[PDB]
Amino acid sequence: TACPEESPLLVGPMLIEFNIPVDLKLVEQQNPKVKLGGRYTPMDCISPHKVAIIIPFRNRQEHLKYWLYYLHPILQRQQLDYGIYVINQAGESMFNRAKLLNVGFKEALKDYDYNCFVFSDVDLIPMNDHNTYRCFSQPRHISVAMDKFGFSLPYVQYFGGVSALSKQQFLSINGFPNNYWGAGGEDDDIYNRLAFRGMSVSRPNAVIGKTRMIRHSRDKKNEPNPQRFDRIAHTKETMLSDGLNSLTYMVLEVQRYPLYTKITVDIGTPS
Amino acid sequence: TELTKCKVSHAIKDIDGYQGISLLEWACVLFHTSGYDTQAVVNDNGSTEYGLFQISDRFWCKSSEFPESENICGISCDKLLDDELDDDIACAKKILAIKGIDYWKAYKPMCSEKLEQWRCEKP
Ligand SMILES: O=c1ccn([C@@H]2O[C@H](COP(=O)(O)OP(=O)(O)O)[C@@H](O)[C@H]2O)c(=O)[nH]1
Ligand SMILES: CC(=O)N[C@@H]1[C@@H](O)[C@H](O)[C@@H](CO)O[C@H]1O
Ligand SMILES: [Ca+2]
Ligand SMILES: [Mn+2]
Repeated sequence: TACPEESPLLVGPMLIEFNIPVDLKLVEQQNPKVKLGGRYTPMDCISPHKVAIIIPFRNRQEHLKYWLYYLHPILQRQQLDYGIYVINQAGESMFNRAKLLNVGFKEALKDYDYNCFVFSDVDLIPMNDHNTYRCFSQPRHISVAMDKFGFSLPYVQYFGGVSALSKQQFLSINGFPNNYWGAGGEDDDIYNRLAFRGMSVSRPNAVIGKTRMIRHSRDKKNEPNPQRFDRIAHTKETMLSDGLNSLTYMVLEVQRYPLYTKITVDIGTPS
Repeated sequence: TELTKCKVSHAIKDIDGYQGISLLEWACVLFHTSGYDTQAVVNDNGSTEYGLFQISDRFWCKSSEFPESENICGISCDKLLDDELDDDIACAKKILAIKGIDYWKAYKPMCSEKLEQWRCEKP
């Protein structure tokens, strides 16, 4: 009565385009099984993958629409017991991707006992459904072959875009840093943390992991972070003082839409 | 223009081995520094860094913000925003000769290991 190791519904390579406008109402109609808040649990078998998908966010509604359009049918085909969480950063301080991802972990766990967390940027859509959005023996890097980088890993130490850590693996590294404000570095620090814990990085192959990115302009308030290179050099030490243990935030609003949950939070300002 | 590893490796051929930095190391450095973007413009603190090598107008090139900047490279920062890397390379050399590879903050943390991946196996 437990779901097969590999889903029988998978189709493989998929045509991913971003030209036709999306209507969430249609998406909802097309996805009956998805309950309020963007929750789904397969009815046939029992899935061992209780997955919370966290998406850092601020003013990317159009991208979210495409993400929802493509991911929902895929996530169901992957036979996952999942929930969609869009962590919205209130205000206008420098965007803090990693902190928002931390919030998603905490907040999600209040809704259900997830044992797996997939952290994904709002503009990346997987091209092959064999690229399962779940957890593995080791931290999983999912967006391994982005068009942005010629369908290849930008650098072997890359852990950005879309990645997943089991609950244990996440607590294992004290979650993610909260001190990275502005663009760049946070993902390398997270990568550093995995190493400083004997954990390695699991990855599908460059073809099963092809990923499309919705091209956009550099968002306001997300300029490269000046001190990102100094920070990634002291992860072994800072990871002890910067993480879940030090995370603080104020939830301003929780919104439950039929296709996803949007939690708007005040994460403070750069120290 | 957003070049590729190979395109960059070939373009900066003349800087190879200068100050003991290989092309592999540079390919690594430039990717992290500007993502191989010849038109990159970033505001590190109160100054602005230009182009592929992200040369700063604080002391190296001359812009409008820093009129009396040292402009040690003797060049307008705007010449570091085109696709002719010969003058960006010459300026990079001066920086290597005066400050060293450490001007490029990405070198130590991201390019001290696994350099072979940065090699362009193109003829
Ligand atoms: O103003 C912003 C900046 C970032 N993001 C989120 O953070 C991710 C990473 O940002 P971006 O795509 O700008 O980073 P890049 O991959 O292009 O370095 C985006 O996909 C979004 O999910 C967002 O919602 N609003
Ligand atoms: C320290 C730093 O800037 N690292 C960035 C990383 O944050 C980013 O995800 C990746 C892909 O764009 O490129 C690296 O250079
Ligand atoms: Ca030039
Ligand atoms: Mn993006």
